[PDB]
Amino acid sequence: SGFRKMAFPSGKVEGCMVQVTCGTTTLNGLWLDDVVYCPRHVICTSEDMLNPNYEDLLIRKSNHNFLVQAGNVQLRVIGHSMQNCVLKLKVDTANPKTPKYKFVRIQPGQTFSVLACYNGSPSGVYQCAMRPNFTIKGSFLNGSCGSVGFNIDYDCVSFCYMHHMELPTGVHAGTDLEGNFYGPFVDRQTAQAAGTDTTITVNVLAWLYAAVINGDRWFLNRFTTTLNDFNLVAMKYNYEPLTQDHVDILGPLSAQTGIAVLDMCASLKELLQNGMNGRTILGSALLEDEFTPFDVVRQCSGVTF
Amino acid sequence: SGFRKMAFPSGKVEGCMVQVTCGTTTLNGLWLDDVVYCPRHVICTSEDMLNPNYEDLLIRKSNHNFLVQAGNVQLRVIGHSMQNCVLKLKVDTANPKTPKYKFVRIQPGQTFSVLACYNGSPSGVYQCAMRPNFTIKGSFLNGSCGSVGFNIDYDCVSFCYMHHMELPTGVHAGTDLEGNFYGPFVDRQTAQAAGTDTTITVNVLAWLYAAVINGDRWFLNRFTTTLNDFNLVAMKYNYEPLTQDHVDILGPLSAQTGIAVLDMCASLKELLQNGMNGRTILGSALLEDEFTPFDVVRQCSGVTF
Ligand SMILES: CNC(=O)CN1Cc2ccc(Cl)cc2[C@@]2(CCN(c3cncc4c3CCCC4)C2=O)C1
Ligand SMILES: CNC(=O)CN1Cc2ccc(Cl)cc2[C@@]2(CCN(c3cncc4c3CCCC4)C2=O)C1
Ligand SMILES: [Cl-]
Repeated sequence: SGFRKMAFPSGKVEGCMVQVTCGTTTLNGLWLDDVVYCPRHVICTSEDMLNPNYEDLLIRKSNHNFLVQAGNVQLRVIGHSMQNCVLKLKVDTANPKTPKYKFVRIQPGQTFSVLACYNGSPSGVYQCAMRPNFTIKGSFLNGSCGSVGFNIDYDCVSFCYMHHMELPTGVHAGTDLEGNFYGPFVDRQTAQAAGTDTTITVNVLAWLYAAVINGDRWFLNRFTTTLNDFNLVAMKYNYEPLTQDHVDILGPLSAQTGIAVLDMCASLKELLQNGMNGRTILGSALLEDEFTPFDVVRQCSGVTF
Repeated sequence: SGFRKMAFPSGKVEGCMVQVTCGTTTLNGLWLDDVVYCPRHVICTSEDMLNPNYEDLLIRKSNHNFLVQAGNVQLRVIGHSMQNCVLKLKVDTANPKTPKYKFVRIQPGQTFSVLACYNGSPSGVYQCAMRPNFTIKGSFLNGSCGSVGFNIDYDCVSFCYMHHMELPTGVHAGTDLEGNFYGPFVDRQTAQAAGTDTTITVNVLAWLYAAVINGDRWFLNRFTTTLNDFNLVAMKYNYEPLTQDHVDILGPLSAQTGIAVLDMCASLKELLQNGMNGRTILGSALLEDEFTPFDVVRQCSGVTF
């Protein structure tokens, strides 16, 4: 029993974290085989950030202008190239701790673990989700850029996020490991803001199924709803539309508990229209949306890595 | 910016997890140097739990009755002894991945990271606190026994918890790494139950200081309180008594924000009386008590917004 926001074991990623320093800027890099991946803004000063021409800033740099430190060992940069908003530093040493890995681009609603780093040294691990507005609600201070997000499937690390910046509301924006931003953000000091966010409906439903699995059943009722009527209600509370794909994905949880997806949608409709009335679900007074259907199944089954 | 329940990077602990098998029982062990530490109930059957005589069950076992597996390698047991509720298995191989470590017994209110494991393989990492009633609100299924709790201040791992059991309310009980239980719990299937739990007051105060540091003051008021009057109010809400030690410990957070401890106590009294009135503090609609003053200082910016 129990239900916690659980992150993946971070060891396979800790062995890839390095410090990258170019000029007066210092941030984190991901060292996989003989390449170190880091945000391209490592080549920028504060004034450059206002309107940077990255290709022009990069051409003026040599390999010895980049200082890469892995623990207390200095790695030698022997090549450099840019791919979208990510700088790729070719180093003379392959990482002996390189795990089996893939670079994957995630969709909004999907969760991942973040290994927060400062000066190439990991400080903490936490779980979060890609919001519908493509921002993440992370915990990052200055020096955290280059921190990565990932998931694990058996022995393989799927790197999905690299930290680049913080928006005015305190939320975070970054890229996949190919340097493509999530959301309409650009890597420069210009007016940028998170769009209006919505609640990840399929994730709230998965967390309601987790509450039922753990013994919390007060919100269940005799009623059902159509998918269209549920979406008409959800749209009014800034909840994401629930699709037939979402109902299919909730199937295993609908089978383990004996509660149909539309049966559970009628419970969420009542919670949206009445609130919790002084009660909690899994120790929370808010409807939680940062656990996917897969996270619920994995935590209520004991999947190992 | 941001504030998350953050766990320590688990890599140093992942390299110590092994599988211990005795007869038909299989659980987790912690391999440090040439010793594997695991719960002594690994030598018990389900019937043995009603009234186990551990000394009598242990004397009938030889070294080769214990199967220790580290990854896909079988370790050889060359000695066994019992220390309180833990079994210590002397193995012929020292763990080459043994980190710098200490065994520390924690007090109620203190937090730690848990690396949940099944069959010697880590599955997830989450943060939690030793409750005032000496239980933890973990997430553990059958096969998780022997999973450990730890802190990693500097490069040293301080092991503080080993998982042994789940109580009727779904909370968890275990020992320090010397085999001494936290709480009046026994590794016997008795009518033991978790005592009435209370809120960790010093931790709620620390989290209110974190909210102020992150730029939020809506909950503050122009009032102050004596320590005794605050405790008379707090105990009516099942909050732990706040001691002068707790006041001293909150000093740095009080200095960084300019808000006196007894003035933050007055905001807490008012929040208990009024609720949040549709507002949240650091993304939560409940008063959070699983962040110590030390965790807030570790995570938050040294500069108040
Ligand atoms: C909040 N941002 C700023 O004050 C200026 N920022 C311009 C800027 C412009 C484009 C890009 Cl791609 C990055 C950046 C910076 C680089 C570092 N960074 C950042 C990242 N994570 C967390 C925190 C920060 C800044 C201090 C608060 C915590 C940014 O957003 C800095
Ligand atoms: C709920 N308790 C039981 O079913 C019987 N349990 C008596 C018992 C009595 C004393 C001791 Cl020290 C151990 C134990 C067991 C050993 C394993 N275990 C356990 C541990 N963590 C999580 C979960 C469990 C059981 C299934 C639910 C998840 C226990 O409590 C077994
Ligand atoms: Cl302590």
